[PDB]
Amino acid sequence: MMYKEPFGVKVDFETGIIEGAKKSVRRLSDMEGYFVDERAWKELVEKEDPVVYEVYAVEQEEKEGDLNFSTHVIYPGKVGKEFFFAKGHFHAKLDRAQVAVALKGKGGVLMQTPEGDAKWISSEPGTVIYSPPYWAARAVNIGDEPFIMLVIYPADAGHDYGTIAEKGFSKIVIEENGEVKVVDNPRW
Amino acid sequence: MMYKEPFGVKVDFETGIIEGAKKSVRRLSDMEGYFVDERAWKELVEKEDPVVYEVYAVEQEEKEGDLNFSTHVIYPGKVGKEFFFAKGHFHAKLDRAQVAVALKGKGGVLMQTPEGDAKWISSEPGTVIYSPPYWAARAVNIGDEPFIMLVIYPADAGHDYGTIAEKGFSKIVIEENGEVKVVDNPRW
Repeated sequence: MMYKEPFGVKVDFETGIIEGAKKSVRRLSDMEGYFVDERAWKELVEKEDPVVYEVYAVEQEEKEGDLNFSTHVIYPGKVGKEFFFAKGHFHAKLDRAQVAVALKGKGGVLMQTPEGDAKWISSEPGTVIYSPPYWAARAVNIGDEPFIMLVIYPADAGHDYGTIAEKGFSKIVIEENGEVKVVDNPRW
Repeated sequence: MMYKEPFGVKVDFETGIIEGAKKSVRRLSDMEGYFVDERAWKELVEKEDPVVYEVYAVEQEEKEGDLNFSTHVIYPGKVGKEFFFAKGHFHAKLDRAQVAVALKGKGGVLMQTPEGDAKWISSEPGTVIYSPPYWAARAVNIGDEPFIMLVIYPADAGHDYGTIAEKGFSKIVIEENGEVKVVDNPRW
């Protein structure tokens, strides 16, 4: 009683690349307003404009019950004290969850509710993170190598980047004197 | 605007174990009628009754949009010529898909539509297999070590084991003289 063809694809656990996937590259210049230290942001864009992260997505038509998957490859770096991260988004159908599996590197996921309650969970390779319905997720790279996650999410979840674009997350992930810290975002 | 708490859990890529997960163990005796060679089945049950596979499942309430995940650990072995495999099931809400990621070992996924059209896709570690809406999936271990997959599926998909329990899959995965073959199931 069905129809779509099953397929397999290789995921390179070392680079995060999925051949034939929709590839999205976001440089620091693509993330204006995302980091707390705007002066440090401007300076890094001017000097280098580094790739912050790549997404390789395998997506289906937006149909209830179906599933998408992608890799998030967060490159290592900081803007001032603040580690490189994915932009983060809510789902357009808010009550969709997502599951993320760490494949490589040192990092974690910062998650937030629509009211701004945040929670950080670290993820060494092998760790699976459950981001429940109504939460937005942001992978963060706290190490010196690429941090790579495999993310599975419902095909009808959609994306809402705008809320995060304007308000950010209520907590930030920084390093000071070798101490990785999750602290209140000053701009809240 | 929400509520469930995010969590992370470790998955041991070598054993497939998830601590605190719902653990299901199925021995050969639990799989009567699943293998083509009933005499070889009886003999192996009598001599040893080996564990065929384990599932470690992290499941949510059955709610649209939410997600479950589990590991399938298929132990190595054969019943006559036929490799050890998971039972296989359709989803109770048929149009739910699933995504499986190979973590360890040598194996693949055999999939079938409600009309019995089957497709085999091998999966070395690193391979992601997409089982579309309406398909039933069965992981098969074609090697000499445990074959382990991480499977993500919708929390409201449900399980329908009965169809497969009575009819099986239209193809079987066997080895003859060192040749791994996917052939027609004689009993169809």
